[PDB]
Order: sequence, then C-alpha cells, then structure tokens
Amino acid sequence: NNPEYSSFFGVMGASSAMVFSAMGAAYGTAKSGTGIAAMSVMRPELIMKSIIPVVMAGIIAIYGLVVAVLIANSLTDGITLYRSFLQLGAGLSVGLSGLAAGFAIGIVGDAGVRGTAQQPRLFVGMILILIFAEVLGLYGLIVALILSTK
Amino acid sequence: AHSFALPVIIFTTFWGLIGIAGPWFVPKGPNRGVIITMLVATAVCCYLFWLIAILAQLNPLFGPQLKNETIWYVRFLW
Amino acid sequence: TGLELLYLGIFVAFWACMIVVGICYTIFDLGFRFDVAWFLTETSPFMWSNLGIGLAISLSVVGAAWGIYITGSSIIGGGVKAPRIKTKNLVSIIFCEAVAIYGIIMAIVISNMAEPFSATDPKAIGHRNYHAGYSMFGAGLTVGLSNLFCGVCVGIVGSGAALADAQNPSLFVKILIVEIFGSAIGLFGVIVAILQTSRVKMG
Amino acid sequence: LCCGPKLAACGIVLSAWGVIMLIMLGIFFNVHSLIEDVPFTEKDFENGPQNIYNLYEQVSYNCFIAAGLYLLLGGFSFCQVRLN
Amino acid sequence: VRKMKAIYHTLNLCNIDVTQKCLIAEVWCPVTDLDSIQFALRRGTEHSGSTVPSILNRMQTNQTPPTYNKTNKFTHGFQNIVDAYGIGTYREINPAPYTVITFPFLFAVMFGDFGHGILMTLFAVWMVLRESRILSQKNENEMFSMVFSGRYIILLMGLFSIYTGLIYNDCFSKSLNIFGSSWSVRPMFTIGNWTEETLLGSSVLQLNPAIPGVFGGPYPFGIDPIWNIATNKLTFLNSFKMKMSVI
Amino acid sequence: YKWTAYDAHSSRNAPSLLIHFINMFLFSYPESGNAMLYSGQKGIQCFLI
Amino acid sequence: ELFRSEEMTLAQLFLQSEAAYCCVSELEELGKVQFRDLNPDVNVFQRKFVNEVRRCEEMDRKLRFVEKEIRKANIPIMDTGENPEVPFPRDMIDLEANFEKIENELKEINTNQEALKRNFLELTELKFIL
Repeated sequence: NNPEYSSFFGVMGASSAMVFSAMGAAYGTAKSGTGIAAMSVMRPELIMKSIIPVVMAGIIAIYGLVVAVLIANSLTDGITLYRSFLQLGAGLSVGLSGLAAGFAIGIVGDAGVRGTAQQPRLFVGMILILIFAEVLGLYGLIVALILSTK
Repeated sequence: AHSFALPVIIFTTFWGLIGIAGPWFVPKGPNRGVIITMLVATAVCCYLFWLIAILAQLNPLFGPQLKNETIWYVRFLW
Repeated sequence: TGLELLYLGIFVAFWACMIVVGICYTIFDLGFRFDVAWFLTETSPFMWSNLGIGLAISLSVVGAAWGIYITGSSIIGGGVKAPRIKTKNLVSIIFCEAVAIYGIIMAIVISNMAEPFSATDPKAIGHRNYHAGYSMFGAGLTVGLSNLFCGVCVGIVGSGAALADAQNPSLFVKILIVEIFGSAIGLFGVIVAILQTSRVKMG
Repeated sequence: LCCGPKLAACGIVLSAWGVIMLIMLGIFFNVHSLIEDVPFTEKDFENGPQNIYNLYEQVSYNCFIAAGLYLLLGGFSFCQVRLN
Repeated sequence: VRKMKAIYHTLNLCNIDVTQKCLIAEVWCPVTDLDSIQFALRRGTEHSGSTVPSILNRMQTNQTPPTYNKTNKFTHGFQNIVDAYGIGTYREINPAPYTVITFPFLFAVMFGDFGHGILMTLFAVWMVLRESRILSQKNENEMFSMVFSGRYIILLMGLFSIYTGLIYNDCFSKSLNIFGSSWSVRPMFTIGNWTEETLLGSSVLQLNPAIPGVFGGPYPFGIDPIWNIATNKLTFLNSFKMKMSVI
Repeated sequence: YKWTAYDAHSSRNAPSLLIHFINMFLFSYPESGNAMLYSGQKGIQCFLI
Repeated sequence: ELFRSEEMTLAQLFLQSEAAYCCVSELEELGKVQFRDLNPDVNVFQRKFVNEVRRCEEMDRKLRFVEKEIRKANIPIMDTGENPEVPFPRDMIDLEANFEKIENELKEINTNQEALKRNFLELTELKFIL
C-alpha cells in the first residue's frame, strides 16, 4: 500500500540537512580564518577573540547534524510518503537556512575581525550581528523539528 | 492518584510568602536592596515557570505513546 | 566569467531543447502526449505542500541573512571612526529578522494545515486536496520570495543609513522611513499568503 | 609518566564523573527494578516481568564494572598530578 | 612614581588663576562623596604645610553628568553586560538590579538541563575556590579572565538551570522519579478490552487514551516522568514549552 | 482558559487558540464549523481589537 | 524605590597650588572625585606641567630599562608593599638621579663586562696558542 519511491524523498532530507549546513559553516569558517590570519599578525592578543565567528559557524553545523540524525533515525522501509515529504521538507528547510546563516556568519565575521582590531568598541556589535544570524539558523532547525510530528 | 489543588497550595504558599513576607526578614547590610530584589524576583519567576508546567498538564487531551516493552513493564511497576 | 558562461550555456541548452521537443510534439501531431494535467495530477500534492512550506521558511531567512551581512559590513567598517553607529543602526538588522519572522509565522501556520489523505487513485479522489495542495504551495512561494527580496532591499538601505549616520547623526531617523516601506512590502506578501490559504482543507 | 599535570587533573575530574554517574545508573535500575527503561532489551520481549528485574540487575553490574575502570584511571591520574 | 605622574596629569587638568598662584578645578560628585571629600580636603591640606582652606563652591547649575553606578564583587559583572550595550541616561532606571535575576532565569529556560546545571555550577565553584590564587597572580589569558570575572554570573545561571531542569525532569535526558507518576493505571488499560495486546505490541506502540474513566491526576511536581520515554513527547511537551515561552 | 476549560471530552475538533487568535485580528467570526472557547467570545474578540 | 545613578555636581574649588598638590594626592588615593578639564584649548606645553611630566617620563623609562635588565636576570624581588605610602616630595627628582646612576653604572658594567669577556676569550686563545 506504500507508493514506491516513498522512502527516496525521506533519505534525501537527512543528507541535505547535513550537507547544506556543512557548506554554510565551512564558508563562514573559511571567511573567518582569512580575516583572522590577516588581523592576528599585528594584534595577536585578539586571536582568541577572533574564533567566535567560527564557533558560531560550528553551531550551524550542529543544527544540521541534529536534523540529519533525527530524520535518519526516523527512516523505515514502509514509509507512507506523507511522512517522507515532511522529512524532505525538514531537511531542505534547515539546510538552506543553515547555508544562508553560515554565509552571513562568514561575511560579517571577516569584516568584524578587522574592524575590532582597528576599533575594539566594535567587538560587541560584531557578536550581535553574528548572534542574529545564529538566531535565523535556529529557526531553520525548529521548523525542521516541527514537521517531524505533522 | 493526585489532585491539582494540593500541589498548587503547597508551592504557591512557598513562593508567595517568600516574595511577599521575605523582604521583612532580610539582613540590613549594603546589599539589602539586592537581596530583597532577589527574593521577590526569584519567587515571581520561579512560581510562574512551575505553575505553567503543572497547570498546563491538567485536563489532558491525550496520554503518552509508549513502546511495547515499557507498556508491559508498567503493568507491574506502577 | 567561467561560471557565468557555464550557467548561460546550461540555461540556453535547457530551454532550447524544450523548444525543440515542444514544437516537435506539435509537428508530429502527437495526441497531447505531453499532458500538463497528467503531471499536475500524478505529482503528489504532498510534495507541493511541503515544498511551499520549506520555501516559505527557507527563502525568508535567506533574505534576512542576505541583508544582515550587507549592513553588517558597512556598520563594522564605518564604525571604526563612528562607534556610535551600533547604538541605533542595529535596528536595520531588526527589520531584517522581522522580514524573516513574517515568513516564519506563515510557514508554521501553513504547515499546521498539512494532513495525510489516505488516498490512492487520483480519479475522483482528493479534488479538494489538490486545490489545498496547490494553494499551500503558492502561499508558501508567495511569502518566501516576497521576504527574500525585502531582506535584500533592507540590507541595501541599511548600508546607506550606516554610512550616512557616520558623517551626520541627524540623518538616521529620517532614513528609517525607507526601511519601513521595505518591511511593508513583505507584509503585503503575507496578506496574500493568508488569503490563499484562508479557505483550504487537507485530508 | 608525567603526561602533564594539566591533563592528569582533567583525567581525575573525568574519572570522578565516571564513578559517580555509573554507580548512580546502576542504583536507579536496582531501586526501580523505571521510566528510562534502557537496559538493552531483546526485540522478542515476552510477558515476563522477571525479565525486566533480571536485565536491570545486569545493567547495575555492567555500570559498576565501568566505574571500577574509572577508579583505576582516577587512581593513576591522582598520583601523576600529585607528583607533578 | 606612577602615582606621581598621575597626580601631575590631574594637576594639568585645571585652570590656573591670575590673582593668586592658585588653581580652580571642577568635579562632579554626589553629596555623599562631597561630604567625604570635604573631610578628605581637610586631611590633604593638613598634610601640606600651608593648610589652605581650599574652598569648594557648590554649583546650582547642573551639567549633563556621567553615569555612576555603585557595584560590588558580585554585581559588577552584571553591570558590565548592561554597559556593554550602552551607558544609561543620567537618573535612568538601572536595569542591572533586575538583570541579576532576570538574565539567569532566561538562561535557565534556554538551558533547562538539570545535569548540566550542576556541572555548570561546579565549574564556577572551581574558579571561586581559586579566587584568591587567581586574583593575586598574572592572568594574560583574557578569555580566562572574562569567565573568571563572570564566575558569579555563571554560578547563578547554573543555579536556575537546575531549578528549571528539575521541573522539566531532565538530567542528561534522565527523568526524576518522585514516586508520583500516576498519570495512567496500566492494570485498567488491559481491562478496557486490551487482552494480550503485548503480542501485537511487537509491531505497534499504541497511545494511552485520555479520560478512559481510569486515568488522570497531575504529576506532583513538573512534567510527569512518563513523557520522557514517550514517542509523542514531541507534541505534548513541545506544545507546553511553546505556550510557556509566549507567556 | 483552554487548559482549564476543556478536557479530552472535546479533543476532537477541540478549539485551536492559534486559529481563534488569527480570526480575532481579522474579525472573522464563522457562525458554525469551529467550536468557540466560550460563548460570546466573538463579541470580546471584536471589542478588544 | 528603584536604583538610580549617583549625582555628579558642577562645583568648583579654588586653592593654592601647594595645597592643590597635597589635595590631588589625597583625592587620587580617595578615588571618589571626577575632574573636568578647565582649559580645552591648552596643550601640555601650555598647561606648564610639561617639565614635571617629562621628568616623570624620563625617570619612568630609566626605571623600566633597569627593571627589564633585572627581570632578565631572574631576580626574586617580591615587591611586597610600602607602595601604599605614596609620598611625592620634590626630592623625588634627586631620588630619580640616584636611580639614574644605578642605570648608568649597570650599563657601564655590562658594557665593560662584555669588553672584558671578549678580552678573556682572546687571551684564552692565547693560552692555547702558546
């Protein structure tokens, strides 16, 4: 009674949630590392502070891990399709959301690292702007979670 | 088996007295204003947090969906 | 322009092939072999619904996220000489999250309508389910894209606001009016998405 | 071996965490012989309440073995940080 | 010498009189401090051989002053996270006295984890136990200094996190069994036309019905532990927390 | 109110606070098809907005 | 009753520079008074405290120089107290010079020591050369 291929959409959800999130976090990490390497030469005392954008990106990667695992542990053979599309939506929703988050993380962090070194008063603002992007990424996680019971 | 009325009385009195009478029973040092703020703010936030948790579970529309092994176990556990 | 050349070549070949196949089906007088109704009916409404839901949430955050770093970089750069900027110009980012929130609320309210059908043969089955499916798809798309472009607008405008305020603190308040319009544009998309799903039923 | 007193201290903390948590786990199953209900049950679970009591005792045994290993680890790390 | 320099620096920040080789200086100080200062001034002038009366004249006119917030070893950290956002308006309501509790509470809701709440406090305690050793030492590691300065904030954050985790009954995903779980009476479940359901159960879960006439009664404190092992906790408990956050 | 007013006895088609809140703002007051939390709620919903 | 910021007055005080010296000493250790700049258009040369600050800067640098050499030598000097007494006599200038002499002496000794060290090595070679 189960439409064939019904399990195909579900499996893709778990994969996408992880892959797109890794892409975002990796982008943010790559951007931050570039700014950190350039900044840290003149002000090595800021090396520890400069990691924050990267930790935030790492959170995005976790966001994705949570959905990918939640879906994976929710896969079966006799999937009724309805459930499968919910899982695919959850994967795609958090994936793109984390991807965009990671980009905002990376771009802002790069500028933030340089700005803070030149003007330490900008440190709090740097965290704030990255914080909003992390909150946006969380939404991506939550909606993926909501679908799991619909 | 439990009623809701008793839990509410016990914990409402606890946090209520702390937030209302508490300020009367406080050291007179330079931190008195902070301790009074603590007593009142704590009682209000803590009470409301708990009250929702216990109130929200009254008149439930459904029970838990349990795995087979647990369902059997409970027969001889609770 | 290696990537732009790739994108163009794919775009042109993609549509050029569609033109040849479409016209050929006509030329060889095929019995409407390419049947749009067939595609729409065999394609499960569940995909359309869940796609629109994912779009509503996913596109909206992309917009916000786009604008955030647009204004973030401008603020961080300018703020080196005008640290006052962070005091007021953060509201540009609040508008960006607010655009995401518009879509987020709709994404949840729409998904709350998702139900199973227990349906099989589309023949005389789910007549209403197809309407609701397509409507949910549209409403999700409607708000998603609308918030996407709003978030870009707000970012561009907020960038100018930060650059302006760095040089003249009196300009901040007046400029705020532009971002408000940007937010209103996104709300317009919300109004339509609400109407589109105002009378739907699933299952 | 020295290994560094900073890392010996970390081992001592993990060892204390291990002994405390693992013994607690065995106790909870031993008392409620329970909500967690994670003793590694069989799939072909029959109508035998005694099977839950028996598996719970197995969990306690296994947990105390793990604690015993943390006792050995903590002992070794203890001497390292003290001598360092 | 560093103090000497400090003094001369301050002495530069003055106006030199023409009538007498005297300086006039302006300070912004509350009355409490002004009384203490007058006494301090007598002490100072007495150390100087000239014992000059050194008149300080109060100014009726008020000039937009800096914001002075008295803090202590515990509340200083909370004031700083307020100041990080901005310096409040003169005579503005200071949010910090409310932050001391409000912020830990919001964290405890965000971090409502009983088990980690304990670990979190223990971390803070470690720092406090070395308080005397950390203060009277060199601390070039700014991240360590920051968390040390916030050590009393962290401790409180853990304290409330335990409170909220306890009501949620989650300690590393572990429930807290107070022997009060009476949500349902399984013995009556089987009586309600469920005979040997554990045979079919091998392929099913089966959700416990509401109001069967034999179930009911709240959990004495917090969420009934039974939901911690349910497959639908994700609707029962998720909904409650949704409504709680809004409220 | 919802927590204290309705039991499982009305769990089927139980009133949804999300829908009533939305209908409140929009002044949408269907005559039937959706159970209200309490009699006269429509009047209160309109009044407050 | 809500917590609010403390008052900062606009008061002005007027007194002799000697009494001012002592008072600044007292107020700085007290730590409770926030001063305003009475001459925003006047530079340090214009304030006429530049001689005192310069003296401070020079002795400061000299002390730091010596301190750096002292630190290089790994000396135990606990630097335990007496700091709270904080006197500021004008005789500090003479104290500074005596400390200046130490710097010069120490530099001279190291310079000479290196020179002697070099001579030693050359003579050491000679020992082998013979």
